Amino acid sequence: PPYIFSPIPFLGHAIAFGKSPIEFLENAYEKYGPVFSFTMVGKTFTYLLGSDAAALLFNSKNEDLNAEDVYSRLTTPVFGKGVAYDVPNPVFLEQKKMLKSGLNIAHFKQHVSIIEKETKEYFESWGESGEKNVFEALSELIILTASHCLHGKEIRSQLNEKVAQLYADLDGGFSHAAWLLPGWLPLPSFRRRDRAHREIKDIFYKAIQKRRQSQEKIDDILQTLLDATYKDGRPLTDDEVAGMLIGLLLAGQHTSSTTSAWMGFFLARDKTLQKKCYLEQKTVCGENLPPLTYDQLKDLNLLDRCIKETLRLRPPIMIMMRMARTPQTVAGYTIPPGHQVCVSPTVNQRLKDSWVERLDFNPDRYLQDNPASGEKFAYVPFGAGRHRCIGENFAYVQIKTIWSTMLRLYEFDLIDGYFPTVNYTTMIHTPENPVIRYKRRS
Amino acid sequence: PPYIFSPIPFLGHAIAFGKSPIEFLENAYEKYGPVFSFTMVGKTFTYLLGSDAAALLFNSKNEDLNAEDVYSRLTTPVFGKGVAYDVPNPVFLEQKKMLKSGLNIAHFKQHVSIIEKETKEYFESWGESGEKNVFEALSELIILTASHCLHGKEIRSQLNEKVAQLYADLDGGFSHAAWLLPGWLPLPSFRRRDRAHREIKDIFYKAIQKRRQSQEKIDDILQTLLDATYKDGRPLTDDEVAGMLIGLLLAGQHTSSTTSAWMGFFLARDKTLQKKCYLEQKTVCGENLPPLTYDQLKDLNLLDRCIKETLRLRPPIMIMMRMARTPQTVAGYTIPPGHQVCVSPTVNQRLKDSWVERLDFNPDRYLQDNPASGEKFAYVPFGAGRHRCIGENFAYVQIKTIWSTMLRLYEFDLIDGYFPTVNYTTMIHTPENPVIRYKRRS
Amino acid sequence: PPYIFSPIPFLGHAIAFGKSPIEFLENAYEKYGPVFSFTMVGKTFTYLLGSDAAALLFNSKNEDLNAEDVYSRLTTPVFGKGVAYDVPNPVFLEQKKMLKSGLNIAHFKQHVSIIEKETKEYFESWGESGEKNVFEALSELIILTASHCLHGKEIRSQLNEKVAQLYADLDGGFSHAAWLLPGWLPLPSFRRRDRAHREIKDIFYKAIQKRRQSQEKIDDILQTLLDATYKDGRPLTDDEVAGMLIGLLLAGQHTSSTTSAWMGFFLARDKTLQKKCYLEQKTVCGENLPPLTYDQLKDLNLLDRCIKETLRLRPPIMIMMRMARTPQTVAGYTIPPGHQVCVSPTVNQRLKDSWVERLDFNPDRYLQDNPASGEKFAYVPFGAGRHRCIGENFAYVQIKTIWSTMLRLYEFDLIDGYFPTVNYTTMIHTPENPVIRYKRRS
Amino acid sequence: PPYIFSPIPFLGHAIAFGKSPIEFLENAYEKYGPVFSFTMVGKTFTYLLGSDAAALLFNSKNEDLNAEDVYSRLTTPVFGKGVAYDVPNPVFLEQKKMLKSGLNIAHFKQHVSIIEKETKEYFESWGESGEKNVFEALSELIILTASHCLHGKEIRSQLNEKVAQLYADLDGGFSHAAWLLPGWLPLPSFRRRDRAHREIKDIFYKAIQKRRQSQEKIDDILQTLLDATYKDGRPLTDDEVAGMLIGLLLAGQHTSSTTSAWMGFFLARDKTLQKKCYLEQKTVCGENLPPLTYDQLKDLNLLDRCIKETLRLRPPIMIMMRMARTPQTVAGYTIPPGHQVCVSPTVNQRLKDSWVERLDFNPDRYLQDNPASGEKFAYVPFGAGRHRCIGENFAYVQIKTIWSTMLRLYEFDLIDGYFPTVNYTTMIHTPENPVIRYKRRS
Ligand code: HEM
Ligand code: HEM
Ligand code: HEM
Ligand code: HEM
Ligand SMILES: O=C(N[C@@H](Cn1ccnc1)c1ccc(-c2ccc(F)cc2)cc1F)c1ccc(-c2nnc(-c3ccccc3)o2)cc1
Ligand SMILES: O=C(N[C@@H](Cn1ccnc1)c1ccc(-c2ccc(F)cc2)cc1F)c1ccc(-c2nnc(-c3ccccc3)o2)cc1
Repeated sequence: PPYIFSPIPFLGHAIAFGKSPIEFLENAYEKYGPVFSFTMVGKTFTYLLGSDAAALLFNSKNEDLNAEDVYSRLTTPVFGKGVAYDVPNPVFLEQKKMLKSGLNIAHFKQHVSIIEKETKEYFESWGESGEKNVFEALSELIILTASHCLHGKEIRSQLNEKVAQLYADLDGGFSHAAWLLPGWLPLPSFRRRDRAHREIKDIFYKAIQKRRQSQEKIDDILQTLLDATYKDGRPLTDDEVAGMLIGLLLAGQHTSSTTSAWMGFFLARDKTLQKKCYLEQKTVCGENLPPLTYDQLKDLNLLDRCIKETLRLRPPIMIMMRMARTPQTVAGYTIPPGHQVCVSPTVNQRLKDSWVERLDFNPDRYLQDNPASGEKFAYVPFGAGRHRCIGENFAYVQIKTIWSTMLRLYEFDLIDGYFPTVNYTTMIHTPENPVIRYKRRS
Repeated sequence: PPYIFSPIPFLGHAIAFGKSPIEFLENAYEKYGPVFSFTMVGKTFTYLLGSDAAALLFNSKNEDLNAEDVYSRLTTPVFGKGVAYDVPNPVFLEQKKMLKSGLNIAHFKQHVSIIEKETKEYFESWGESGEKNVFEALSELIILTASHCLHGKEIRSQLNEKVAQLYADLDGGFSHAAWLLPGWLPLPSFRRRDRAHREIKDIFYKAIQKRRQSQEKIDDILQTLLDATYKDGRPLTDDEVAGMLIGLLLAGQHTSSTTSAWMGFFLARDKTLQKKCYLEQKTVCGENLPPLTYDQLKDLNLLDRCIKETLRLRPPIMIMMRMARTPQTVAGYTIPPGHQVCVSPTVNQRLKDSWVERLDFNPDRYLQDNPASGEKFAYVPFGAGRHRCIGENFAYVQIKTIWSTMLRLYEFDLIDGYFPTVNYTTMIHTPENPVIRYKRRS
Repeated sequence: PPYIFSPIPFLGHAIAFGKSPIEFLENAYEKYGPVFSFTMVGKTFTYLLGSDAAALLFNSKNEDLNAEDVYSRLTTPVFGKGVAYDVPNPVFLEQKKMLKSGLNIAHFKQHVSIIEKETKEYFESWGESGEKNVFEALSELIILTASHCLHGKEIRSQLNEKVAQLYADLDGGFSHAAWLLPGWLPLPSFRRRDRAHREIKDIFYKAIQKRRQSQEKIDDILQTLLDATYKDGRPLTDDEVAGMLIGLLLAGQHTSSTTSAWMGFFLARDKTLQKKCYLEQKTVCGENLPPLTYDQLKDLNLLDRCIKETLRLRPPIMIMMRMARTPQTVAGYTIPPGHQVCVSPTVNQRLKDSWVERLDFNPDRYLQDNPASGEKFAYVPFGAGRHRCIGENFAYVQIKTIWSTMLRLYEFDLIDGYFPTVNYTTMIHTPENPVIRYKRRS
Repeated sequence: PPYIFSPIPFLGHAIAFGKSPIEFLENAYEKYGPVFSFTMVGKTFTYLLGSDAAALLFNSKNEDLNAEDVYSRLTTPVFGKGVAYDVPNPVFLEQKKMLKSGLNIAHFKQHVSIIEKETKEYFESWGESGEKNVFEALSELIILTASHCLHGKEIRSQLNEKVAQLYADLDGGFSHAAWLLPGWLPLPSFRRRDRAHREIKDIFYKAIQKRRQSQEKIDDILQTLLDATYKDGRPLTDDEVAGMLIGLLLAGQHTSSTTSAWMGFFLARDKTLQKKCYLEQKTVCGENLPPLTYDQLKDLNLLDRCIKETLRLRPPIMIMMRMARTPQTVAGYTIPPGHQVCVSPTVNQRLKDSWVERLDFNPDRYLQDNPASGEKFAYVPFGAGRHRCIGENFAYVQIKTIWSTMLRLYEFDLIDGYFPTVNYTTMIHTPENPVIRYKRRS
C-alpha cells in the first residue's frame, strides 16, 4: 500500500495528525486513495477509508485483525482482569451476549422514568437562565443515569463525588502517557488509576455479596449478570461481574456525554430544528407534556434523526484499530503482519462521494436515499462485525430521554454565535469551550 | 553524607517516596541523621533536615547552591522569557523588589474590600446549607481574588471560564511528563501549555498598552510594575511585565487555595476552635460585623495562629531544592557539585525532636515556647534567605479576609467524621474528598 | 520482640547470615530466646525458634500470617496463573486436595516399578566401579522418575535434554536477582524463565488435549486432575492443570535429590549402617532380591529411619515464611503487621534443649523417646497446618525405591574421608563437592 | 551522530536489542548509516559499522578510546590484580608480548599430540553412534586441552570435576548482576566467583613454587612466564603469573568451544563439505591417517577455511567496546567523551554491501576476491590494533586438532534437519539445542 513519507524521524506525521486528523486523512484519501500507510510516533498505521476498504476490518476474524494486541495493555488495568480484551475473544463474545441480554425492553421501560427524574433533579441547579458548561453538566448527569440504570439503585445511591472522582481516575488510565510509556513507571496517573480500580472493585464486591444473599427479587441488569452462565454452565465470578460493571459505566458515560453535548450545540446553532424538536414533544407526548415513556421514545423520530446526525458528524469513538496477525488483502494491496489497521467512522461518514452537503447538520437526510442505507460501512458510529457495539439501544434511550427533558426545561443558544471547535487533545474529541446559553422554555 | 542504597535501578526509592514522602523522610532522619543522600529516577538528592542542617540551604549564595539549574527547564515555558529562572539571579532579585514595592500597605487596604466582595458574591451560589467541595470553591474564588488584586480590575473582568482553563493548562506544564521527557514531544499537556502561554501573554499585552496610553491615575500593582525601573534605569518591557503577571497569579492561587481548604477541615473538626474564631470576628470588628479593613486583620490573632498552624502541618510548598555548583559543608559532611540539595518545610515543621503533639492542630502552641520562635529554620513555610517568599504578606491578607468572610457566612462541619487524607500525587498536595458540610451562620 | 542490631546499613546481618545461617540462629536463640527480629535489605524478619514459638506460624490462619505476600511474586511466573500463590488460599487448599487424591496407594503401586526401572537404567552408565557426582546423578534421575510418575508416560517420553534445560530455566526464576530486582528489568534469567514457562505449558496443553480426546481409561495422576472438580462443580482448565503439573515436578525433584544425595554421604560415612540397610533389603524383600513392590516399602524400617534422620539434619526446605497482616502474640511479645515471620526446620530439628547428641546421624534415635513424637513442632521437615506438604508419602516412595535399588547395585564410600560441607550459595543447600566412591555390591 | 530515539526511559532499546541484536544493528545501518547512537539501560552507545567507520576504534590509542573504563569492573575480580585491565595499558601490552612468546612453534608442536590424545580419550565415551550434545562435550574437552597446553601437565592433572566447577564460578563473574550492582553486595555469584578465584590461585601458587625450586628443564608456557621479564628487568610475581594463567584458560576455552560447536553443525548441514574435509585429511596426512603433526595442520587448507568461515558467521566475541575519553571524529561526526563506542564483528562480517551470499556458509569464498582480503576491517573476529588477540594461532591449533580428530572418529548429521538457532541470552552466543547425530566414520 502507498506509504506517506515523512522526513521527521520517530515522530513522523504526529504533529500534523494531532492538529487536524480529519483534514489529514481526507487529504490522503484524495492523494493516495482508500488504503495507505504512515508512521507516527514509532508505529506504522494503515488506514482503510470508505465502505469498501473498511469492510476488511469490519468483516475480519479476530485471529487475523486482533483487538487485544492493540487495546489490552491500556484497558485491562482500567476494566479489570478476566474481562474484555484480557480474555480470548470467544469468551468476550459470550460476556457481550450476557450484557446484551440485560439491555432489553423490560429494563429500558424502567430506565426512562429513572433517567427523566435524574435529569430534572440535576438541572434544578441551572435555574431559570444563565450560561454554563453543558459538557461538564452532561458528564456529571450521565454518570448518575448510567449508574442508576446499569448498576442499579443500591450502587447508584453510593455514587457521591468521591466515587465519581474514582471514575475520573480510571479514565486517566487512557492517556498519551499510558500509550507511550512503559507501565512500570510509577507515574501519578498510573497509581491513581490503580488505586481507583481497587477502591471501585471493593464497592462492587460488597454490593454483589449483598445482592447474592438478598431474598428479594430484583429484575435489573446486575441481576441478569449474577444469573448468567457461560456455555460451560459456569457462572460469572464476583470479579468478572465487577469488571463488567466498570465497563458498563465507562461505555455508558463518555460516548453519551460527548454526543449529547455536540447535539446541544448543533441544535443551539439551528434554532428552528431545536423548535421542531420541542414541538415534536407536544405532538407525540401530548400538549401537557406528561412523564416520558419508552413507547413515546420510539415515536420521537426527529430527535432520533438528530442523534443519528450528531453521530455522523461527531462519532465519539473516532477510530477502530486492530493488529494484523496474518497477511491481509484489499484494493489489490497486501498488508503484512505487524501493521496496525485502522478505520475512521468520522472520515467515512463525511466522504464527499457519498454524502451530499457532507459538512451540514441535516437530520432529514435519512428520509431520502443515503449512504447509511445504501452502503454497508459508510455509516458506522457503533461499528460492525465481531467487535460491534451492544449498547446502541441503551445509548439512544439515555440520550433521547435526557434531551427530551432538557428541551422541555430550556431553550438553548450559542454565545456570541460561537460554535465550538473540536478539542483534539483529549482522548475523546470534546467541544472546545462548551459553555451554552439557556433560558426557561416558553 | 550517608547514602540510602536502593537495589532498584533507575527508580531507586521512587515508589516508596511517592507513596509517603513525609514518612519516608522522617524514617530516614531516624535511621541516617539530619543529612543523607539517595537516588530517585536517575538523580542524586541530598536532604538537610532540621533547623541546624537546613541553614546551609537558606543562608547559601545562588552561585554555590543554584535554583535555576533545577527549576528553569520547567518554569521558563510557563512563566515566560526574561523572568524568574530564565535570567541571572541578580536580575531576578531586582524583579522581586519591584514586585515587593507593589505589595504594600496602601494596596493591601484596597484588596481587603475587594476580596471580601468577591467572596460574598461567589458564595451566594452555596445557598443556606448543603455539602460542597470546598477545595474547588476556594480554587475558583482565589483565581478571581488573586487576579482582581494582582492584575487589576480590567484584566480581572476578562477572567471567564475559558481564560481560567488557560491558567489550568499553564499549571499542567508542571508535570512528571515535563520533568522526564524531552520537550519536543508533541504531548497534549505541553502543547496546551505553550498555546495557553501565548493566549495569556496576549491578553496582558492588550491591557499593558491600554494602561500606558490612558490618562487616568490608577494606584495598583500593575502600575507599580509599569513605573518600576532597574538599577540601570531601564524599565520593564511588555513581555517582562506580562511574565511577572503570570508568575504573580500562579504564585498566588494554589498555595492559598490548598492551605485555605485544609484550614476549613481543621476548623470543621475542631468546632470549639471554630466557634472561638467566629466570636473573635465580633470581638475585634464589632457585634454587627461591618465590612473588613486591613487594620482589623492585624488584630485577628486566633485566626492568624490558625493560618500559621495550617501552614505548619500542610505547607503547600513541600520542598525547596538547589543544585550544588561548589563543594558545600554541613554537619561534618561535604556535599560535592552535581548533588541536588533539598529542604522540606513539612518535615522540619513536624520533627519529633522539636514539636510536641506534632501531628495535632493546636494554634495555641505559639503562645508558648516553640521552635517557630525558638529556632531559626524549624518553621519555614515561606522559606528564608535570598529565595524566600515576597508574597507572605499578601497571602495572609487574602486567606484571612476570605476565611473571616467565610466564618461570617457559614458554620462548617465534617461529613460523617471524615478528615481528608493527603493526596500526594498532585504537585501541591491536596485534601482527598474535600467536600465539607456547611450551614447558615446562626 | 528483641531486635538484633547490625551496624551495616541496608545489608544488616546478610553477610553473616549468608555464610552461617544455622550458627547465627542458634546463638541468637541462646542470647535473645525463642522470638527475635532483625533487618536485612530494608526487610524486617522475626524468627520463632523452638516448638512452642513455631506453633504460632504453623497454627495460624493465612488471613493472619500470609504466604502469598512473601512467595507470589517469585512463584507465579514459574508455576503459572490460577495456581498455588496466585489465588486466594481457599482455592489453593482445594487444589491441594485434588493433588492429594492423586497421590494414593493405587498410583504408588505403579510408581515403585516405574521408579525401580528408571533407576536401574540410569545407573547402567556407572559401570562396576568409579567416583562420580551422586548429586548430579540423583537430580538427573529424579526429574525422570518424578515426571514419569507425576506427569505420566506420554509426557515423560518427551523429556529429553532440551526439556530438562527448560525446567532448569524455570528453577532459575528462583534467584537472588528475582527476589532483589524488579521484574521489568529484561534480565536473561527472567527471559529464560518466561520462555521456558510458555514452552513447557505448550507441551502440557497438547498432552492434556490428547488425553481428553482419547478413549482409553488410564488411572494416573493426570487423569485424577482431569476428572477433578472444585466444590463449585467446576472442572480445572487446561492452564490450571498444566500449572499444577509444573508445580508437581518442581516439588518432586530438588527436595528428593538433595535429600537422597545427603543420605548417600551419611551412609558412605557410616559403613556399619550402610551394611545394615543392605541386609534389611535381603531380610525384608528376599535373599535373591526380586523387583521391589509398594507393599515392601513400609517394612523397610531402618531405611525409613535413615531418611527421617537425613531430613532432620538436612531438611531441603530450610525456611518457612509468612507476612503478618494482623498483630500476632507469642511468648509475651506482639509482632505487628508488616513483619515477615519465619520458622527454621533446621534449627528446631537440632536444638540442644531437646535433641540428644543433636549433630549425630543416628536413625535409631526414633526407637526411644524423642522430640519428633514428644513435641509438636520440633520435627517439621514437611511443615504443618494449612500450608503443610501433600507430597510426603510420594517423596518417601521415591527416595526409598531409588535408595533400595542403589544399595542393591553399589556399595558407597567417601573419598579420602571427605564429608561434604553445606553449600549455602544455592537456593536449596547442596552438599559441596558431592563426588562419591562406589563399587559393585557383592 | 544520528540518535535512535526510544520513548522508553532508562531501558531504551534494551528489550529489542537483546532479542535480536544483529537484526537491530543491520536495520539501523540501513536507516541511519555507518555511525549512530542509542541508549540502553541508562547508557549511550555509539556504533561504527562497516570497515571505514570501525577503523576509528581499531586504530585508536587507548588514551582516547579506553578499554579499562568499560571492562575493568567485571574482569579484575575474575583474572585477579596486577593483570589485564587492572594495570595501565602499556603494562598489559608487555604482558601480551610475554604470552605471545609462550605461544610459539616449539610449544604448538607439543600441543598437537597432547590435544589429539585428550580428544580421542574424551570421545571414547561417545561409542559407535548416538545423538549427543556436542557443545557440552567440546566445552568439557576444551577446558582439558587448553589447561594441558597453556598451564602444563602438573596443573592439568589436578583438573577434576571440582576444579572445572571453580572455572564455571569464575565465568559467572561476567554477569548482568555484576554490571548492574555494587561489588559489596554478597550475591551468590559474587561469592562463588571470589571463592573460586582464591582456590584456583592456590592451585597455581603451589605448582609455580614447585617449578621454581625444581631442577628439571621444562620447555612449556609456564616456564616462559617464569623466565619472562618486563623492560625494567623486573620478573613477574607469583600473582601476576597466576592471574595470567587464569586469563589464559578463560580465553582458551569458550571462544574455541562455541566456535567448534557451530562448525560441527555447519559441517553436519553440508555433508559434501564434511566429506571433502575428511578426504583432505587423507590427502595431506596419508591414507593410513597417522598421528597429527603441527606441520600437517598448516596444510589442512579446507579445514582452515571452514574455521575462518565459522568465525565469520559466528564470531564468539560479538562486540568490542571502548569509553571515549576524548572527542573523536568519524564519517563527519564528532563523538563526545562519555559515549561507549562499539564495533560488531558479526555485522561487519555479514554486511550486505561487501559479502556476496552473505548468510551462506561458503568456505571457498576466500579463494576469490572477498572483503577479508579486499578491505581492512570487514573481517575482524580476532580484533585489530592495540587490543587485538594474541591467541589466534593457539585457537587455530586447538580447533584444527580437535576437529581433524573428530572427523576421523565420526561422521556427523543434523537431527531431523534442525540447524541450531542462536541463543542470545548467554554472554557468548551459543547454539540452541546443540545435540548432534554421529556415527563411526567409514
Ligand atoms: C453513543 C453511544 C456509543 C457509541 C457511539 C459506541 C461506539 C462503539 C463502537 C464504534 C464500537 C466498536 C469498537 C471497535 O470496533 O473497535 C463499540 C463496541 C462496544 N460498545 Fe459501544 N458505543 C456506545 C455505547 C455503548 C454502551 C452504552 C455500551 C454498554 C452498555 C457499549 C458497549 C460496547 C461494547 C461491549 C463493545 C464491544 C467492544 C468489542 O467487542 O471489542 N457501548 N461501541
Ligand atoms: C501561602 C502562600 C505562599 C507560600 C506558602 C509561599 C511559599 C514560598 C516559598 C517556600 C518560597 C521559597 C522558594 C524557594 O526558595 O525555593 C517562595 C518564594 C517565592 N514566592 Fe511564595 N509563597 C506563597 C505565596 C506567594 C505569593 C502570593 C507570591 C506573589 C504574590 C509569591 C511569590 C514568591 C516569589 C517571587 C518567590 C521567590 C522565588 C525565588 O526566589 O526562587 N508567593 N514562596
Ligand atoms: C522430601 C520431599 C519434600 C519436602 C521436604 C517437602 C517440604 C515441604 C514443606 C516444608 C512444606 C511447607 C511449606 C510452608 O509451610 O511454607 C511443603 C509444602 C508443600 N509441598 Fe512439599 N515437600 C516435599 C515433597 C513434595 C512433593 C513430592 C510434592 C508434590 C508431589 C510437594 C508438594 C507440596 C505442596 C503442594 C505444598 C503446599 C505449599 C502451601 O500450601 O503453601 N512436596 N513441602
Ligand atoms: C577463537 C578464539 C578467539 C577469538 C575469536 C578471540 C577474539 C579476540 C578478540 C576479538 C580480541 C580483541 C578484543 C578487543 O579489541 O576488545 C581478543 C583479544 C585478546 N585475546 Fe582473544 N580470541 C580468541 C582466543 C584467545 C586465546 C586462545 C587467547 C590466549 C591464549 C586469547 C587472548 C586474548 C588477549 C590477551 C587479548 C587482548 C585483550 C586486550 O588487549 O584488551 N584469545 N581476542
Ligand atoms: O519453589 C518454591 N516452593 C516450593 C516448596 N515446596 C517444594 C516441595 N514442597 C514444597 C513449591 C511450592 C509449591 C509447589 C506447588 C504448589 C501447587 C501445585 F499444584 C504444585 C506445586 C511446588 C513447589 F516446588 C519456592 C521457591 C522460592 C521461594 C522464594 N521466596 N523467596 C525466595 C527467595 C528469597 C530471597 C532470596 C532468594 C529467594 O525464594 C518460595 C517458594
Ligand atoms: O572475558 C572477557 N574478555 C576476554 C576476551 N577474550 C577471550 C578470548 N580472547 C579475548 C578476555 C580478555 C582478556 C583475557 C586475558 C587477560 C590477561 C591474560 F594474561 C590472559 C587473558 C582473557 C579473556 F578471556 C570479558 C568478559 C566480559 C566483559 C564484559 N564487559 N561488560 C559485560 C557485560 C555487560 C552487560 C551485561 C553483562 C556483561 O561483560 C568484558 C570482557
